[PDB]
Amino acid sequence: RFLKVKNWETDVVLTDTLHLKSTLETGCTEHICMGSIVLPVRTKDQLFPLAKEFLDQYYSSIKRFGSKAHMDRLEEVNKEIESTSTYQLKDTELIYGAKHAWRNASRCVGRIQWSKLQVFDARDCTTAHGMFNYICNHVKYATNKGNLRSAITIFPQRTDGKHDFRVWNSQLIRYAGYKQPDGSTLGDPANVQFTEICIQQGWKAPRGRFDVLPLLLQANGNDPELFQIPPELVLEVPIRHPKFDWFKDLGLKWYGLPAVSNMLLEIGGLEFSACPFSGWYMGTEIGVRNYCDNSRYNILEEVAKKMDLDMRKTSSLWKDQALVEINIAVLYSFQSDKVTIVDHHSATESFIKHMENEYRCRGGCPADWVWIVPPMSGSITPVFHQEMLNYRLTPSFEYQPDPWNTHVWKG
Amino acid sequence: RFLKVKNWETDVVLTDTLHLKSTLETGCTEHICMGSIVLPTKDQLFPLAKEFLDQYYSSIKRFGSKAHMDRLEEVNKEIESTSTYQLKDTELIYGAKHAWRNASRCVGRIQWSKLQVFDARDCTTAHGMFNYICNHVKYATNKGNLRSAITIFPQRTDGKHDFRVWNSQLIRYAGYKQPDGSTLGDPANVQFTEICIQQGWKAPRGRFDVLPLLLQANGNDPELFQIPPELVLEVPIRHPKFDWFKDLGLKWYGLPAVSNMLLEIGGLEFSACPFSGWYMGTEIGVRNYCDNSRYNILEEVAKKMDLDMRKTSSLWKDQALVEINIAVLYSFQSDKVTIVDHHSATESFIKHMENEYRCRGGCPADWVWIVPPMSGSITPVFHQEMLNYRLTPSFEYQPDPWNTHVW
Ligand code: HEM
Ligand code: HEM
Ligand SMILES: CNCc1cccc(OCc2ccc3ccc(N)nc3c2)c1
Ligand SMILES: CNCc1cccc(OCc2ccc3ccc(N)nc3c2)c1
Ligand SMILES: C[C@H](O)[C@H](O)[C@H]1CNc2nc(N)[nH]c(=O)c2N1
Ligand SMILES: C[C@H](O)[C@H](O)[C@H]1CNc2nc(N)[nH]c(=O)c2N1
Ligand SMILES: [Zn+2]
Repeated sequence: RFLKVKNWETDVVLTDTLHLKSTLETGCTEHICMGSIVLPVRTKDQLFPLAKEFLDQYYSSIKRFGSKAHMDRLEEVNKEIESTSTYQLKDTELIYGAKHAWRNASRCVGRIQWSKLQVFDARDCTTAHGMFNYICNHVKYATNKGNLRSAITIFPQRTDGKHDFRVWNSQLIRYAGYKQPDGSTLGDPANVQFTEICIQQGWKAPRGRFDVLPLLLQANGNDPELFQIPPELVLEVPIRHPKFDWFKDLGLKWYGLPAVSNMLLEIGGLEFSACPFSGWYMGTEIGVRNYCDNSRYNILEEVAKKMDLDMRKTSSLWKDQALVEINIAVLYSFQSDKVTIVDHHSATESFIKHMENEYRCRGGCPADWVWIVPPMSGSITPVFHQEMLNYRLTPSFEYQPDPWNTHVWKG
Repeated sequence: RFLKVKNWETDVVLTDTLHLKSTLETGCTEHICMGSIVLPTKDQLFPLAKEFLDQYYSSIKRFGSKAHMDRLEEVNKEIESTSTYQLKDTELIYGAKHAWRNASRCVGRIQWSKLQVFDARDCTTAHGMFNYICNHVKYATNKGNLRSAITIFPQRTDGKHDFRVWNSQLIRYAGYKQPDGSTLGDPANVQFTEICIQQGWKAPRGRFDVLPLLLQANGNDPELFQIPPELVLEVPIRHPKFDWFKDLGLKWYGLPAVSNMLLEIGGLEFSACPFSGWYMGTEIGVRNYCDNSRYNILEEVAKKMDLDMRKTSSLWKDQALVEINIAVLYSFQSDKVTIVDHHSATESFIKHMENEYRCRGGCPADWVWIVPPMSGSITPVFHQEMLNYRLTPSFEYQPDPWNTHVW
């Protein structure tokens, strides 16, 4: 069964055959669409077919489907599963898996880069200190003095779910958030809960507006431990505006390396609960969401005052105006410091090309319109006018519950 | 089976039971979501009638009453007899208001109950239709103090006697393809502008020519009619800081009056039911003016502002897009023509959502359409989880008449 998507700006029609290889559920039914819903210990019983499907995929990709190497590998995995209840991926399979998980991430606009991913195998890691070391190396390699390089570090896979490796931080580098007695928030409100945990775990908080959070690291199902990323490894960028000289006085900065660390990587049925990965920022992530979301730094007001906009009526579009200047400032600051960033026009334009290439070479490209379209200026980017089809392929990146809600404390 | 939606800005969680009433299909499946896809007999009829009458009589607190049962009996008999049936005025008004109430893509639904319904089911000719439409336009315009309205033409019989308004809106600008390769006026209307000419229209070949009406009564061939200019309220577009803006020669009409949809009530089909409300600023400034496949004026506006259009990263398009949208709102408000900005409208919709969750058990909503085409995440709807599902009465898309007309 074939499915067509239409770009309403170009009338380019594309045909999806890849959605047929999809197994996992969407949340949607014939009677309801959950397209805008944010989020809608395993036995041998289901493991081998999941392993087999992955290995069929891998061996097709390397043009060896049906080969003796293919068959022997299938046999070998089967035996290891029934003997040990799990299996180990080869390095080749791991690398292939991680890249394909990124390729399959329907909410990621940056996927044109998917084949250039540096995979760090951390499956020999055993302790939190070991995790700290690997992560430091990840940060140094990925940052590369501002010339950012996509990377992922993969810690050991889940066994019984009682020995999980987890990075408790949602991103490797994030700023602290502190709730004040007067109800106000100092720093990043998104991080208040996590900041509190760190403080409780013994972190001495400087209590500033931009304190880089410590790493909270869990190895082998043990209680997490605190570590401080060496500051010389944390690249930051002062935010100024090219024409507005007062903008620097807002005292804003951001870190250069977006490195998501709370997701779960699924490959051939194996679960990698600690797999921190990094790319580089699209400007709007910082300039629209991180600064201008009301539940975040929320600086639209102060920026608007300083611009002397008519803030009396919303129909002056003072919010829109201030939002653009902040986003201009973010891009300017990063470019000026030679730190890799991409604007939402460039990234969406690249995504469309990538998407079309994926349709031709792969039979489709699953894409979540709700997340692909940038959070400002939607319809003046070409993704807005692009019909997309959303469905789930493995290998994949999945959400997982926050470890503090599930963890069994050792003491 | 009882579904929750969360607002991630406020943590407010609403619970949806209304979705369980849904009948029609979304296009999505368990394996694939089609949320961003633009277009996904007597025995059929009586359950459809029943369902509607059931909800109508429940709405007036007379569910399971003599009046209810009688009407059910009467309609059942009339279906058995006539192979169709007619709505009571009360049912017609209720049905139309609820079609709007159910329009999951409409951000303006907080106004749903205040719809003026014009029953035009006595209409027999295109001239008649023209008269009715002129009355609608005049009433809804109200000298700039716009009032929502719908005019309902006779329901489908055997699909050979269809009433249709061939225009997609009662008021739209013509589009012409030049030999020069470009396009003058509105590119979206190039084909319809052609069919007007093919049918006998005399285009002024301008840039903002109000298109004539193309009216089809009783399945007959469509006829042309020129809306009295005095009934077409237009707004010259000027910027409250940039005096050069007026030299762009831009204007827009005050009355958005969608005329190409199909109204379904109780299984009955109204192929001709033009309706109108008032504009959200972005509809004109973002989509109509700055869409590449539309007036596409971003380039020229940017130049006039002397922005560094060398690199996308200067965000010059974004800057121009804002000012353009400032100007649209400024012009309408100055001329006292009703308009709403995307902030006010989205805020209103959140309140309406909460009202509906509170008083109806939910509110079908298509995030992809509700979130405005600029400044998305600084409007409250962006952070609002929504559930999309189809309820009846409803407005539906329908094929363009020319692709279908048995001439
Ligand atoms: C290299 C430059 C990259 C750019 C510019 C980019 C861009 C983005 C953006 C803007 C989002 C939406 C984030 C949000 O609004 O919350 C996103 C989501 C996502 N990205 Fe990428 N990305 C890049 C690299 C990567 C890499 C290297 C990976 C993994 C190896 C990845 C995997 C994902 C996943 C799984 C999501 C969905 C997150 C979720 O479900 O909440 N991306 N990306
Ligand atoms: C009174 C003020 C109103 C406002 C501000 C408003 C706003 C909007 C907007 C912005 C859209 C998106 C349209 C687009 O991007 O093309 C829309 C769609 C829609 N509106 Fe409303 N509207 C109003 C009144 C009405 C009325 C009176 C009706 C019917 C009686 C209606 C029915 C619909 C329907 C069916 C759609 C979806 C059409 C489609 O699927 O393309 N609206 N509305
Ligand atoms: C539930 N949504 C919030 C949430 C929770 C957990 C991870 C996450 O990731 C967003 C994300 C993921 C990967 C990215 C890679 C690069 C980049 N510039 N941004 C990126 C942003 C987002
Ligand atoms: C599918 N998009 C094109 C298309 C086809 C058919 C109807 C339609 O109408 C959109 C629409 C409908 C009703 C509206 C009422 C008020 C308003 N300001 N805009 C409105 C916009 C739009
Ligand atoms: C409710 C809604 O689904 C939610 O706010 C989503 C919308 N689209 C998004 N898109 C991106 N890229 N990132 C996000 O966090 C969100 N949030
Ligand atoms: C491809 C995509 O579905 C298309 O551009 C949609 C997206 N959202 C929209 N939203 C509104 N309000 N109006 C539209 O015409 C569209 N078009
Ligand atoms: Zn869906």
